[PDB]
Amino acid sequence: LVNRTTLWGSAINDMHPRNGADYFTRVTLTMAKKGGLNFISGDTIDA
Amino acid sequence: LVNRTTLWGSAINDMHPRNGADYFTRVTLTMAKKGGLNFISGDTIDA
Repeated sequence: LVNRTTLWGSAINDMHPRNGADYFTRVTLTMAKKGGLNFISGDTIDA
Repeated sequence: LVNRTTLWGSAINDMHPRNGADYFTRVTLTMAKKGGLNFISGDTIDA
């Protein structure tokens, strides 16, 4: 007295073998500078 | 059973003997002013 259902399939999700990761760059933004404004708090920074 | 093809020629590529060096100049840009903007980093250049 048990009913069961299954799903199965094959697919490819990976970067290109030749020169793949070169297409991406990661950019991080710092937010600390003299005489600046942060919209998070709306306050001056060391000025 | 060897194949070989060659290219040969002559030309002139040189700077003029009469005061040639006077026609060119080099300008070096610097980023050291006080109270300026750094466009590479996006912050005030050392306060």
